[PDB]
Amino acid sequence: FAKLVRPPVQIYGIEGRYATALYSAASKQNKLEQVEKELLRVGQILKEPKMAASLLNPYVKRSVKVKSLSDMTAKEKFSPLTSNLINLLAENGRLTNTPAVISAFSTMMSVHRGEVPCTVTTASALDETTLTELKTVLKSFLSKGQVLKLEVKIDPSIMGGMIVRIG
Amino acid sequence: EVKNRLDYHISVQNMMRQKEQEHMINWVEKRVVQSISAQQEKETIAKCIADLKLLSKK
Amino acid sequence: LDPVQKLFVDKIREYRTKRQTSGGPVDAGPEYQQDLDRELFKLKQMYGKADMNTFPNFTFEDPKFE
Amino acid sequence: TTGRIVAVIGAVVDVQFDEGLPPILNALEVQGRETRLVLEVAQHLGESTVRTIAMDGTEGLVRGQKVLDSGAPIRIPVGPETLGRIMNVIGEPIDERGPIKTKQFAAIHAEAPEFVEMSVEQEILVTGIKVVDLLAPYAKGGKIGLFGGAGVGKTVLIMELINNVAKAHGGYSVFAGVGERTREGNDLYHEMIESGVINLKDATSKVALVYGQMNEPPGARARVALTGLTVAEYFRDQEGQDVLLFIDNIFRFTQAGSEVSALLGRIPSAVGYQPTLATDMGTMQERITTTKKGSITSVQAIYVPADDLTDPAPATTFAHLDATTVLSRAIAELGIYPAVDPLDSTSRIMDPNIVGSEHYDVARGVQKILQDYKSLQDIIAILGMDELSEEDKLTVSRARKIQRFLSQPFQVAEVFTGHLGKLVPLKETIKGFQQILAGEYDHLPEQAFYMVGPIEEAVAKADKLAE
Amino acid sequence: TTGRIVAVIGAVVDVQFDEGLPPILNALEVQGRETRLVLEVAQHLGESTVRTIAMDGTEGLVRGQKVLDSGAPIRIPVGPETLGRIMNVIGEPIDERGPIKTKQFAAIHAEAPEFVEMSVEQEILVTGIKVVDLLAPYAKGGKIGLFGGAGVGKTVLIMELINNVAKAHGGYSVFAGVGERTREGNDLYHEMIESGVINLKDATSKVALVYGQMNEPPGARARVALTGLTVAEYFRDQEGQDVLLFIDNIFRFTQAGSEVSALLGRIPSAVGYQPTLATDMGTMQERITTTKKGSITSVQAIYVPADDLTDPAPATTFAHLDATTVLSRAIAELGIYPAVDPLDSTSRIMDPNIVGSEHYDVARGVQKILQDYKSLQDIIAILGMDELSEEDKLTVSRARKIQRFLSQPFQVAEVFTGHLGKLVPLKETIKGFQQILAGEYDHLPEQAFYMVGPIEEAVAKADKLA
Amino acid sequence: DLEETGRVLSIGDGIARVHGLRNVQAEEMVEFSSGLKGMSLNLEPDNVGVVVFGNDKLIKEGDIVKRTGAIVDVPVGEELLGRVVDALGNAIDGKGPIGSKARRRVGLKAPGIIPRISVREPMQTGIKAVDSLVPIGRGQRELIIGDRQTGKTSIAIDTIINQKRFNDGTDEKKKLYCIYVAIGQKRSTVAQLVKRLTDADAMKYTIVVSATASDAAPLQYLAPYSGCSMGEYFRDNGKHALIIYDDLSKQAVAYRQMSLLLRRPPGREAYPGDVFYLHSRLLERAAKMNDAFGGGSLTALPVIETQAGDVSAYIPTNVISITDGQIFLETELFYKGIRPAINVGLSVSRVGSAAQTRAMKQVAGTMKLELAQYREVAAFAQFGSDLDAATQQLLSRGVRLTELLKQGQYSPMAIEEQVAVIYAGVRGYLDKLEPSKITKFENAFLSHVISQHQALLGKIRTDGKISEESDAKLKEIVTNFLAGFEA
Repeated sequence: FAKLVRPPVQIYGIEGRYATALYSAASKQNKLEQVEKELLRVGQILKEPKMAASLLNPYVKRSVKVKSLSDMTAKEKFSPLTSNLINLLAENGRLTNTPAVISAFSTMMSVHRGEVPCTVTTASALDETTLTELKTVLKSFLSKGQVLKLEVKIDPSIMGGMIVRIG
Repeated sequence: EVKNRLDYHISVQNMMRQKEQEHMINWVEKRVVQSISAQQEKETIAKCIADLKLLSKK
Repeated sequence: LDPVQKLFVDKIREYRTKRQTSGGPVDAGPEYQQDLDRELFKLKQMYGKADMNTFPNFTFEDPKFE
Repeated sequence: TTGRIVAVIGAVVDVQFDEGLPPILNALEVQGRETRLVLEVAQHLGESTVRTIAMDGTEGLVRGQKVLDSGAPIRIPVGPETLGRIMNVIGEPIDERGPIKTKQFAAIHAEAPEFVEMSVEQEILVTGIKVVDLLAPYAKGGKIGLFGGAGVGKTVLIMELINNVAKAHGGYSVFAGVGERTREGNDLYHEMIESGVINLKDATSKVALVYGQMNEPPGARARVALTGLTVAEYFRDQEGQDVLLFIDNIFRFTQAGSEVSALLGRIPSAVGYQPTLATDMGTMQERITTTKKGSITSVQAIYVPADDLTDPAPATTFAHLDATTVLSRAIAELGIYPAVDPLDSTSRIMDPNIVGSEHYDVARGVQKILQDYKSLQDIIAILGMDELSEEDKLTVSRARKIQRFLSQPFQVAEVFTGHLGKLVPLKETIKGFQQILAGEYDHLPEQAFYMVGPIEEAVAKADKLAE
Repeated sequence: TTGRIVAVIGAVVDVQFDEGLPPILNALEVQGRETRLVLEVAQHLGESTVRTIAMDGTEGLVRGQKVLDSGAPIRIPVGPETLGRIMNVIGEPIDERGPIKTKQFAAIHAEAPEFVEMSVEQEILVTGIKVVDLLAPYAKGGKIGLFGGAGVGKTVLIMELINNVAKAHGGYSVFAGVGERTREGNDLYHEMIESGVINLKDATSKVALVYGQMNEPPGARARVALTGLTVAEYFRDQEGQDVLLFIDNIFRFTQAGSEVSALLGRIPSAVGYQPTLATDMGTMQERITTTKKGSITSVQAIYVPADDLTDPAPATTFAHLDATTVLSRAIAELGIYPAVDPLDSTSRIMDPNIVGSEHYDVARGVQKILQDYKSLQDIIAILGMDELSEEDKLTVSRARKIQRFLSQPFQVAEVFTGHLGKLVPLKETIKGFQQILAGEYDHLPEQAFYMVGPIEEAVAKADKLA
Repeated sequence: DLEETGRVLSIGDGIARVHGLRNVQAEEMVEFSSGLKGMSLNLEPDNVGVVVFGNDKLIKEGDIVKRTGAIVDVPVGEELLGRVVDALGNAIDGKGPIGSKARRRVGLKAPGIIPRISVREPMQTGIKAVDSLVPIGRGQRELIIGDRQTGKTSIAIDTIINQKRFNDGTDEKKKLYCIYVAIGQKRSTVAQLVKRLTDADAMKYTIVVSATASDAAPLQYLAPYSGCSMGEYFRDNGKHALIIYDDLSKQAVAYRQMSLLLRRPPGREAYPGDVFYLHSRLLERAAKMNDAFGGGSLTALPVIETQAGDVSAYIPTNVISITDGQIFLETELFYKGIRPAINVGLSVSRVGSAAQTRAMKQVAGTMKLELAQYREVAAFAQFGSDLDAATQQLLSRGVRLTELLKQGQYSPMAIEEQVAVIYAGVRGYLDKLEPSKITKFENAFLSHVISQHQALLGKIRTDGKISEESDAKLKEIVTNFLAGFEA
């Protein structure tokens, strides 16, 4: 068996069944953030195009899935007991699905002990707290100028479409 | 035979008041709503209700 | 007729801004006038047709006897 | 253990339990659940998610809602107080008459007795209904199926039997009204009360009522089956008791199963079913019988949709049966009441030995004549009072009388019919038809045998029919 | 906004516009598709991908190719300049008299007018057919749906109907060729040219053609229905008119929908259908009717798939029908024209009072007579005659005349009939059969009622013989 | 607020995978970006399968999904009586805001045993054939089966119209709230229909829940449930409500469809299986309740309009197994002109007697039989031609009765009147008449009894039963009056 852990993010199923494993596996031993900032650097040294198709080549033939990161980033110490799960991902073909594991992992990994919202007619109200609407009043203390009518707008809509909606 | 008459005139004015009301509603709203937005204070009112969220959300 | 006072200030005065004019009630609106004329005649067609500002008085009759 | 409802997709409630995952069938108690929403673990879905079944209806379950596992299957009040009481599935009343406080609780699983506990050869339970005993010489403590729709007073019939017998009866009864109209149960309620077969001065009126109606969601309906089951086992085994187990209607249980199969991850089989239909009944059916611990006479009203039977389900049922009633609508339609499908209402336990030859043979002659009669019937449905020979006419006519002799009125639905019914002890019957076989008098009209008591009464009726 | 062709699986065009996702129904124009390739958004699939439908060809669609949102749902010119024009689905000619240009365009998906301006009741239109008028008294502005088998003289009939009606018409007419044969439209074209009521001194002809043929991809066929509706609603409501809306054949629409269903990833319901089949019905059908704003007399050719009516599609249809017109292939097979199954064809306004109950009653005796006579047919089928009953023997014969009497050759389709067809006003009709009810002919040759209009002439037809 | 708000996870086809709202109550009516409601029917862990109530072309993705946080209710009242609304209670009549602005959960469970009571009230329809051959009780759920407009609806109409007088009578035992849940009955259908009820203004105690063909499927699906709470309400408030669900057939169609689009199954005949349950739970909510519940009732007249008499047809089998009969209406007869067109062999009320006046019972009992027997010599030997002379008379009797059980197109009645003509035939005064003229006899006969024997009728009406007065008079009347009718 294992033990379920989730520090905020948190998807459940389809990579989210997966993330919640290394979530208890990295959070046990607490190599979690050491592997976040690992996985973050790897999020782009992977995603590239010197390779569009040489660190994420899946196939032209299988050989990549034999090992290409079981061997090219186990060519990196990066990922040194979480590079086993990338080797699984490399064999198991989900190697293009990593962006949502790492997004789950990092919007996981910050916000991993944090809270994001966005109410009505704000939109960058998107942060990492432990308490709420004391903090988003602190965003109205950026200046209450600039907010709750733009970015995303009480103009047509909240307020403006509601008097149209009564008819 | 008489009444249908009368009733039309009423019904016209009733329908006419609604077709004023719709044309009014669209035009009135389409005139006097465009200019409003010069209130940064409609967002001080966003601010105001938002302090009455940030406060009055307990 | 209804509420919120800053928004409704924009609208409720605009209820009666329309009514606060009556030769073209701040707009009768030419389109309103045109479609009105359409529907008012078309309404008339959809109606019975014996002028609506006239009294239909009586008629008389004589039934079959042998 | 604890779970959160992680997904509710209908009454398959997927609860993901932290770790804390108990066996299948395990009753979970949903917490924060307005009522006792027992979930029966259906699957350990994997990863400590179970697919469970709600037996309640969902209505406002918060996503995540907390479940604290009741950790074993549904244990329910049982014991004698369920007699003279209406219990719901969860062993609680729905008589709405206080609690049905037991001592004994039971997980409403129980199982099939062993081979050694089997009694190998059974003995007739008589009904005093000519047609019934004759064609189905019912067995004490067996599995009786009543295939039957509604209509005929389906329920009426069963009830009527219940009335004649379950009253008369020495032991107890358990009634599980599964997928059954609360309203009829209501009328019935008042009736049982009325009759004192629910005495309200006896919680051992003679009968425990278990109701798991149609307005129940499947989870309730399915499991009401177990409920009734568990209870009767109490009286047989525990209480020794010759229990009668009335089910109306096992089909609807099963159906509840078939209906569910899909959500249940089981393929809609043939006919849509649960492919597990067979065990669903089977293992279950095996839980009810005559052992050497007594008898559970298992009386199953069986909807067979549109009464089709070639549909597997009844096909299976027979296997479990020992007495089958396929009631023939034709017969009903002929106004003939008993409206049985006579040559498809049997109890296998027919013999010149066992049932006496007198009977038996009479039956063999009868079954035969009917078979034959039918043949000539085939001529008549479109070809009437002569396309044909007249010795043959005798037999035909004889059948027309015989038919009328098959008709036994109802001693309860006299209300509609005006017909008092009769209950006709066997000898007078066998002999009766045997007289018809002897072709008694026949200048007569053929209704002379219609809806009377024993054959004499047909005679009685006969003189009277000559004004 | 622009999309990328992300997947093309035929004319189901999976588009990812990442440039936001405009409505479900937002009409798209494909870039790199000079030939105007409309896709209509169907789903916001997620992933800024929509499933859209090309209605058209999927030539040279590189996966990635830019598709430019048309910024509204599908809009079409509507304007009088459409009549006498064969407009395709896309608001464009196929009159090929240059573009069918109009003042106003209309988004073609629309609301089903509200109940209250809908006139709640209607009046039987006369078709000039005994059989029709008498037996299924269809209503002006109603939706009459012509169930009928494949080419079962239906097509002939409708044309004849056009012939009988459209001429006489006070308002105008629309033909929406839904899955029509290019040929029939041709035929029609010429007929219309011919008729000259598609007068070309009129792009304001008495009839507007909107065609959405078979050769189109379904999306087009699917959509021609909406298109046509949109125009016509405009003429009815907007141009006041009593529109006759000839639709041949909505089935083909339906089919077009159904056809996509699969590869709308949907479960295509029974037989492949649509689960939404019904809503589909509401959504067009409820749009077409008779308001106080005129009448859309809605003539729906309905292919009755495999003449299977129990067939849910038709099963539904009846509900929608003010007039259900069931053509009897069975009868048709008897060579008979009027070939109807009138014991299946109805008008709700077939109900006494409404239509003059005598008129009706005269029918009721017939309807009966034939029906009883129908009943006999199993018996007869083996048994023929000689142990039955006499009165029936009479009815049989009478029915046999009646049967024949419904028959009427084709006036237009003398090319088809050879015959000149006939046309019967009410009286001869009501009387006609009624006369048969009086059995005034029961020594007059029975078949002689065949392929006649007036019973008089039929009487005559018996006579020349004897 | 936008925190128990969600973004539309995916949408198309009105099937909203809904992002967020992760604390959602099961079957919460949700609140849209487009205003709209939806039902969070499906709680998947990673989305909420939200059935979108109404049109979704409007909709686009990531759109904000707001809780309404409410499990559906519908406005409830008696101010639905005289209102055509859609199920949310939206005047489509354009009658403006309903007085029913109390709301009530549309799901409210079906009665208890003790709470229920058996029926013993009659009720009626104004249709001889019906009240006689299917005598009507109160608190029902029993199947009306027949095909479409024929004035399929006529049948219902004459009933509703018939309750008018009863609503002009008193009690919820004469007065009756009629609930017409119209499921998928086009605007026209309705347009017309409503137009009729209004004309009859039998509409006055009557809700017309109008779900026209256009309407979105869940809505239509819902419409009955909506009605259902309201009718239980009436029931529990002593009121005897009558719902005609016309029809669940269509409802299923929607319901499955909805399911399918949710990928939620297509069980037998493509419909997932708990549509029975759907209705069972729905219909059990129609009952005749005990007095604690005001004694009220919700009489359920479900309707299924059959495709080709297809009844072993799943939903029909289902329905049959709930219903306590089915009233089969027979087409051939229709074509024959026999409207009502019944086959009463295939119309059954197990119920029978709880549902009727004595008056009728006395004349009808025998009549049923007389026809039965009549039919039988048409049948054993499947020839309308005879098998015995006796019966050559009896057949006449049957035939006479045949003329009688008909019902005028667009015509109801009341029981004493009904009995009036029925007695005449049952006790025979018109086999000494030709069968077609029997009805004719009635026109006069009826206008006579109405005229004269409203007295007498006063008695019959009083007794709910034919009395010695009435009878004595009747024997005489019928003979004399009949004699007058003829000669």
